[PDB]
Amino acid sequence: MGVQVETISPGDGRTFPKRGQTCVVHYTGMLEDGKKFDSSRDRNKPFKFMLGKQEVIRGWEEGVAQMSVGQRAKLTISPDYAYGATGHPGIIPPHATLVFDVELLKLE
Repeated sequence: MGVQVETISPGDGRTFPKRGQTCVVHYTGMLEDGKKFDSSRDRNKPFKFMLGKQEVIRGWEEGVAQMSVGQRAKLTISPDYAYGATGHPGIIPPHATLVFDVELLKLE
């Protein structure tokens, strides 16, 4: 499958990221069993990426583009939109479905 976006808290419902904009997000990344492997919240510093430059997994590019500013959403991402068959040794196993809790704080 692709990426599924499920709302946790609504945003403004009007402002969606366009290609080339910088998205400022807080996120927590979990394996499908619920094990956390990465979180900007634990570092207390938001994560920024430019939409359309493939600095993040494909599931993020397509998923965050469906969020409005201020929204918190749960992204469920199949391995082809993620780290695939290879995964990431010792962090992400092969063929891993990933779950992301993502809050879109602002656009720059």
